[PDB]
Amino acid sequence: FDERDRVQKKTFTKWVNKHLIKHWRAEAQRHISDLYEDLRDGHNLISLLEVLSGDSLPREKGRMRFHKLQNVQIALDYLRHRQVKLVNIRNDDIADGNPKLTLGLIWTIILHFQISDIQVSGQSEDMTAKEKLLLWSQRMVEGYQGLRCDNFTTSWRDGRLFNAIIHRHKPMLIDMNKVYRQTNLENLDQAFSVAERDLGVTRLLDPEDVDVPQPDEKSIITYVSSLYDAMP
Amino acid sequence: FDERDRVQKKTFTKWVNKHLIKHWRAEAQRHISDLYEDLRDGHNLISLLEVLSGDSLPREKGRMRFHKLQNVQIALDYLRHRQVKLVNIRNDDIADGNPKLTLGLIWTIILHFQISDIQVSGQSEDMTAKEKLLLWSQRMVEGYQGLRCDNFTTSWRDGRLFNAIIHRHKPMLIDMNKVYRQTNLENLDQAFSVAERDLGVTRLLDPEDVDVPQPDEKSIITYVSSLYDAMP
Repeated sequence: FDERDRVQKKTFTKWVNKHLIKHWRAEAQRHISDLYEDLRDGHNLISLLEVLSGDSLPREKGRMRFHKLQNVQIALDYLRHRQVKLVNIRNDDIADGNPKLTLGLIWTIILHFQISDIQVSGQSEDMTAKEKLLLWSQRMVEGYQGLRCDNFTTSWRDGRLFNAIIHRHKPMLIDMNKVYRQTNLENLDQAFSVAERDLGVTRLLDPEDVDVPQPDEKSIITYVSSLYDAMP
Repeated sequence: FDERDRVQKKTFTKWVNKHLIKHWRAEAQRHISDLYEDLRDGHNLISLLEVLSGDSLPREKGRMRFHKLQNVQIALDYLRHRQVKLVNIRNDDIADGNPKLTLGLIWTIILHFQISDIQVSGQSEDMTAKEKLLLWSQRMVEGYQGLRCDNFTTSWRDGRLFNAIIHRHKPMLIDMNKVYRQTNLENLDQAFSVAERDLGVTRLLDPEDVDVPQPDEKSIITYVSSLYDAMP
């Protein structure tokens, strides 16, 4: 048991749910309760992809295993036709609720549709999307006294970076002096509540899951990438 | 002027020189004095590729510009023929001694022949070569108290990671308690000396070029990759 897999699942669940409610068809606006059950018939996975891309996709409405395997295949074929690299995931794995491969698939979707469009001044061309986001993060908190961004895990635990990023962007929203004397939990909660109320950024993370010696990397990157998106 | 470019040139020169002396024809066992002069005629570049690949390659012996440009074309064609992504390099650039494009070429060679070989359990497959090497480095230093590997620059500055990677494989060679007590210069000297004496790892880096606020990334990745090769 690694608690980061729990956090990751929660974060991806909130991410998927944020998208499904934006669907234009009212019957597609569903809510994931358990990420390892509610994608098994492929319907929410096809809906997710319709919202992220703006395309319509075909789907089967029958209820046998054959229909679920096919809905999943439609989704994975869609992704393949957009040159996403899906390796070692087959339709049965998703239809059957395999935890690790379901998490792998959603990460693949987040990476392809949200993270891999990032553009930062000072970009090398051999830089990875992750590297570009870390560079963006480092540039955003450059003026600020105690602060370093070394990674997407431990650097973020104390909530100061999240606050500093939002401050840089709109100094009105954040009292930095106060950040320097508040606890981790207070700083995290303050940054997440401001980002949601004032920037439109869905709360993907709970402070209790970030204030931990080894936070889940993909969850942090997903949230940080969602802040980047909220800044013109 | 960025001092890292000086370090990178020095690192790459030592890396090229370590290979040229392993050529099977004695006449090809040459020594690079200045990397921006001594590849211009193409002979050393063809020899390097011969030793890294095991293949014999054609070569021109004349001394006009025509011969130099052709020797260089033979090398770059060989590389294209092996599906190496060269972009923005011609003939002329290497024959004229272009510093940036000469460094870029050698980096492309190091990356294709030495670094892209890495394998460690629990890779993704969307994972880049550098990401695999970083994962390896993170794993190798997991048991060690206050050590973290976040990148291939500032994490390596103090010499502790080099000393830990070696201790993990040969615990008798280094005293980790002395490591936490020493200066960066001592730690780096000791790790590179031990690596060379007992593990056959050529010293590509001098301590004073690593113990700096911003170490050259490609130089460190080159050396770390050399450490990986000298393990089981």
